[PDB]
Amino acid sequence: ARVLHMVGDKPVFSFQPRGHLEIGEKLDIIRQKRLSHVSGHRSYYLRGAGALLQHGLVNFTFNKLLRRGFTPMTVPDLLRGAVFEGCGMTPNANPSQIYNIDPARFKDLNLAGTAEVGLAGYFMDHTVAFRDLPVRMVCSSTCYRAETNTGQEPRGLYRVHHFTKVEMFGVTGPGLEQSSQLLEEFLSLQMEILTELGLHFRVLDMPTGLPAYRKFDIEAWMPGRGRFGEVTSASNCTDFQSRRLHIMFQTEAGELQFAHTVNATACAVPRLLIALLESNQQKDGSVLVPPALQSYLGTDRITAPTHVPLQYIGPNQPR
Amino acid sequence: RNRNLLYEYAREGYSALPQLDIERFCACPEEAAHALELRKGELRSADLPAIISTWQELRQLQEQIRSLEEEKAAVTEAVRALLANQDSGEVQQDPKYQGLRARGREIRKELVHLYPREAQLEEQFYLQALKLPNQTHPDVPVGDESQARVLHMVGDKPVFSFQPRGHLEIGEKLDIIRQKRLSHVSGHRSYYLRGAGALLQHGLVNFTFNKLLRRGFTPMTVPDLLRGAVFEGCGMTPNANPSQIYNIDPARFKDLNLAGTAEVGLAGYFMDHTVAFRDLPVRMVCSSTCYRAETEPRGLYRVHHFTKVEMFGVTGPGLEQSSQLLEEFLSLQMEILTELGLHFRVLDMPTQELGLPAYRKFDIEAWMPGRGRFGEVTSASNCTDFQSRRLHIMFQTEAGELQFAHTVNATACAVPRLLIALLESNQQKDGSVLVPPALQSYLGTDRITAPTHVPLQYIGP
RNA sequence: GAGAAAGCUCACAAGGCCAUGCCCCCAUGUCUAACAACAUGGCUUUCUCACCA
Ligand SMILES: Nc1ncnc2c1ncn2[C@@H]1O[C@H](COS(=O)(=O)NC(=O)[C@@H](N)CO)[C@@H](O)[C@H]1O
Ligand SMILES: Nc1ncnc2c1ncn2[C@@H]1O[C@H](COS(=O)(=O)NC(=O)[C@@H](N)CO)[C@@H](O)[C@H]1O
Repeated sequence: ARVLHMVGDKPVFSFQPRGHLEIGEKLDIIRQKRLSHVSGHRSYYLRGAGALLQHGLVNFTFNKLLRRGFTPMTVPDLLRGAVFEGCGMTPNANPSQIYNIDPARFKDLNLAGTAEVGLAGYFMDHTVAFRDLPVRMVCSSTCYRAETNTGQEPRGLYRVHHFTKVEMFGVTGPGLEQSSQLLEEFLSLQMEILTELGLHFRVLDMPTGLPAYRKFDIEAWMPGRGRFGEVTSASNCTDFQSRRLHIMFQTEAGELQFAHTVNATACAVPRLLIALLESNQQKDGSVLVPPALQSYLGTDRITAPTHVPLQYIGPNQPR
Repeated sequence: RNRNLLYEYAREGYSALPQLDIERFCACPEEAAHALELRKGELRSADLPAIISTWQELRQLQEQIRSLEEEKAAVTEAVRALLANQDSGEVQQDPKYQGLRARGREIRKELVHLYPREAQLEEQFYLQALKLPNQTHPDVPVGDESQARVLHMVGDKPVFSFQPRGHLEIGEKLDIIRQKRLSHVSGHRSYYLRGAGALLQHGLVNFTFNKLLRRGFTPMTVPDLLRGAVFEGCGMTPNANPSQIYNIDPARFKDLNLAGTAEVGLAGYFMDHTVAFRDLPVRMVCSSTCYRAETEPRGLYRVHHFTKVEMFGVTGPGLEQSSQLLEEFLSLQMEILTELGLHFRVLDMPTQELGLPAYRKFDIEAWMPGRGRFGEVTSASNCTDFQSRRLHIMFQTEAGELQFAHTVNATACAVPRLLIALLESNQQKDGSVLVPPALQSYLGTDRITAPTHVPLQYIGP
């Protein structure tokens, strides 16, 4: 858990830090009241400034990655079981992070846990020209997690079943150095994005998961939580996604070989929303908008919504 | 086997029981039978008399229950008040006390015995009644899809020197869309977007979002997972043998479904809530992925999953206001398609295909040269009285009264259909695809060229 | 996410994360003339053992 780099300064607030959920409910941007029946449990709805923030962050990250040449891509939502087995996630175990579609209605259909599985499926059983390498593509899709821990901080926005996460996938040449430098570049890009937003963050190194040869976790300081929170995870892999999925790249000589795979997460909307709202939180509850996202939001300073908040007329209310 | 989730919801007590429209047309049976036959929904006029008779019986049983309840409440209040005064053994010995106790016991037994029969009657009547469709606007033509009238057509088919090729072939040539040998990974009818295609999709969604945001629409995001009750309220069939909506495995999770459309999510968000009169009309624009089972042989015409921006708004109580809002939504669709430049014809939907929850529906079909037939890409539906009643969405007036509010839902654009129409319409002999001026800035390139990168080689056995 | 327990949760006084007041769940049912009291279940909280690709 060594800390490779620390950037930014912790904000100083005269008043006590306020939880992101409290600010959202007061601002009404995010509502999480009595949504068990309507949207299941631990779901969330974004409206007003919140929706603009989600779209702004996804578009800003996408534009920044595209300017650097990343090839934009999209992946199918439904994925087969073999693809998940190759990426190292197994749905056979009873507690699984992979939603499983009903077998009777559909055969071997599973929702994409993350966009990395979809991109890996794309490169399955194919040969990439030795000149094309390295190949970096950014895919943006909604990711659904089957299990979110409820033992600690259950009533929080930190962990949610469905979250928008930009994913960057890069195939590299046989040389280990090429993969390592590619991962380094990915880390630099994500660090640059966080610094641009202004969130205080520290990047550490995870010891030794088993599939990933190396890993990098970026944690962003959150005032409401009062502790550091992990916001991004870029993890290298070596001849494992290819050797499991039979992904091979033909070199100039023509010998069949297995290419290395690098997968990183540019950003996640829920954690970023928490950090942005809490870091810029003001005394009256207004949230300052960073200049980088001012153009996307179009509002210099967020204020209480003019529309009156929705009232609950349901039977489950004290009378 | 088969059980509604709305009646189950009301039975458990999660939400107030919905108010049906049977009373509205109960006055004249012939008018309702004729309208229902024209709609030709799952329910038929032949079975309507049974439903009306059961409803009347239910009303009578409820009235009887209310009378017994009033008598029981009166005896309980009188006995309690009398017991408080002169609370001694002599008062207990009084014949009035004994008679009131016996009457209370008899009333309790009668009410408990009657309750199960009434509950069974309510379940059967509401189960059959839910099938009944919404009112049909008089100006809606009656017939099949072909019979649908054409309101008007904007643009003309582009003149082409050579026969335009299919969208799938052009995509494979440019490698934007890859659909070959995808059975093992994503299953059948699965598509991939690469290079210019992905940028085109993002640019279209962002352009639509910005256009709607400037008009004042409030942005909204809806969770993909939704419960079955919301689906039933929307009017779609959540569970059926040929049902097209994906349901997660019951063992892992219960009552979880993938949203058919974004409007379903917005309706769930608005379920069991009220809105201030000043806020009305409220317009919300939501962009989200939609997965449809959909149970052409090849191509992007039928796709299991796709991304479509959906605009859903709750209007005022007056029916005129709902119609006016629908007209404004139609104008917005026309401006978006005129700006893109595609040739699109807006045709009023026929009564047969209107659907269970839609009062008035406008279908906009865009001409596809490669396909050779118009493709429906935009559908607007007036959910004025069905969705609000099913989900209890109401708007409180200044006085404090609650009046049901009409809901209008429409689709701004769909990435698969608009992509196919733009590619086929702007395809050229060299293979380059022209980019419309609106998407030129977002894409940044006036046209598209063969991909620089070497396309993938299939090494699969 | 799994198991289990409880009935309330939000807000205002006041002390250096919680001492006390202020307010103290929504439904379907067993005995009760009926409030309450015990069950089944929902929801809001709290206590446990575990994965975070
Ligand atoms: N339960 C969760 N709910 C919502 N977002 C999550 C969740 N877990 C992780 N994330 C987001 O996803 C990022 C990566 O964590 S991870 O999903 O477990 N690992 C990966 O995604 C890599 N395999 C490629 O992205 C986190 O930093 C956070 O932004
Ligand atoms: N099999 C399909 N695969 C991919 N896209 C489709 C498919 N069928 C229809 N669409 C697109 O989705 C749009 C929605 O049409 S619809 O599902 O029948 N009606 C709705 O979605 C309502 N929510 C309107 O707001 C169509 O106009 C078309 O653009």
